[PDB]
Amino acid sequence: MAKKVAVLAVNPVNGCGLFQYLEAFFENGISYKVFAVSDTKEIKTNSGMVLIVDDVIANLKGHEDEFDALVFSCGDAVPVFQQYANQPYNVDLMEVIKTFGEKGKMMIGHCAGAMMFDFTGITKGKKVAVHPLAKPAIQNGIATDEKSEIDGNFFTAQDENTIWTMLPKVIEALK
Amino acid sequence: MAKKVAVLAVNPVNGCGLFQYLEAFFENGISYKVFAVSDTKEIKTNSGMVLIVDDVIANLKGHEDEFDALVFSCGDAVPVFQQYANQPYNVDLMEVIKTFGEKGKMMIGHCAGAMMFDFTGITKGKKVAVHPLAKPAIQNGIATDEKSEIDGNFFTAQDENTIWTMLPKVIEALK
Ligand SMILES: Cc1cc2nc3c(=O)[nH]c(=O)nc-3n(C[C@H](O)[C@H](O)[C@H](O)CO)c2cc1C
Ligand SMILES: [Zn+2]
Ligand SMILES: [Zn+2]
Repeated sequence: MAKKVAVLAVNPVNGCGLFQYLEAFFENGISYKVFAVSDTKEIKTNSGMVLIVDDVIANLKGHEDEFDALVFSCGDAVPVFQQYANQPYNVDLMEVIKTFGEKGKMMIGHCAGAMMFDFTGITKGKKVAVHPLAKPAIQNGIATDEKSEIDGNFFTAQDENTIWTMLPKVIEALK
Repeated sequence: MAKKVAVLAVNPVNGCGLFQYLEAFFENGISYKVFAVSDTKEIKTNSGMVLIVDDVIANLKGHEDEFDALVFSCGDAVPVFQQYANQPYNVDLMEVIKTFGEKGKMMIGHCAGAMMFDFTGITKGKKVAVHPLAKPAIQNGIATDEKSEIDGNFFTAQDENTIWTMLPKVIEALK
C-alpha cells in the first residue's frame, strides 16, 4: 500500500520546481528516489548549484514496477533537448516515460513536462498543462491555458510558478 | 554599481525556500554567491539532497562590503540551533548579519530568518514577518502575522511558502 515516487531531474534542472516536489514529499512522509537524466548523479541547477542526486536514469530502466508515480522536473536541459536527442540519457528518458505511462502510473510534471510526455503518446485524449512556448508541440494530448491540469493520472503544471495549484492534490493522492 | 547578493544557506536548508531566491536571481541577471552556514562547502537539504554551494560563511567575513544584499535561507538547522549555538559557523552567522546591518544592506530572509535578524538587534523598530512558532522570539523587532513584511531595507517572509508575496519586490530592488 506504501507508495513510491521516481523523480526525474534533468541537467541542468530548475531547482525551484524540483525542491517544491521533494520538500513537499519529505514533510508529508512520501518516499521518493531522485534519478538524474545524465550519465552521472552529479548534476547542476539552472542557478548553478551543484546537486548530487540518488541515481542515474539508466538504473531506472527495468525498475518501473517498484514505483507508483513519476515526476519530471523541467530545466534548461529541455531547450537544448533536440541537440542532445540521441544522447544515452535522453533515450532512456523517453523509454522510462513510455513504460510508466503504460503501467498506468501517476504521471507528474511541469513546464515542458507535458511535452516530454506527449512525445511518447501517453497523453492521448488527456487534459495537460504546459508552458506557452511548448504548447504547439502538444499533438496527442489536449493542451489548455490553465495553470495546472488533472486528468486521469496526469498531473501537470504550466511551469514551476504554478505548481502550487496542483501540488496539494498530488500530495493527498500519494500519502 | 553592480548589485551583488550574499546568500546564506543553513545545514540542512529548506531546498524550496533557497532555490526560490537563486532561480529568481538567475532569470533576472542578478549576481549572487551562496555561502554555507556550516563547517564545509558541501551541505544537504531538508529533503536529503546533497548540495554543493559556492563557499563557506567564514570566507564572507571582512567581505561584507562586497555585497549589497544578505539572504537567509531557513531550514531544519534552526530547530537545532540552540544546541549548536556555540559552533564556529553559527558564531560567524551572527557576526555577518550584524555587519550587513551596519552598512544598511538589503536584509532578506524567511521562516526563522527574522528571528536570526532579531538576535542581533538590527530589526529594532522594524516590522518583520516571521514563522508563527518563532514569533514570541522577537524582542527588538515588530513581528506581525502577515505573510511578508517590507520595512526600510528589511524583506522578511512568514515561511518558504509565502516568499512569492515579496519576491517580485526583492527582484525589482535588485534590478
Ligand atoms: C511555493 C509557492 C507557493 C505559492 N503560493 C501562491 C498562492 O498561494 N497564491 C498565489 O496567487 N500564487 C502563489 N504562488 C505563485 C506566485 O503568486 C507567482 O509565481 C509570483 O509570486 C507572482 O506572479 C506560489 C509560488 C510558489 C513557488
Ligand atoms: Zn522548463
Ligand atoms: Zn525554518
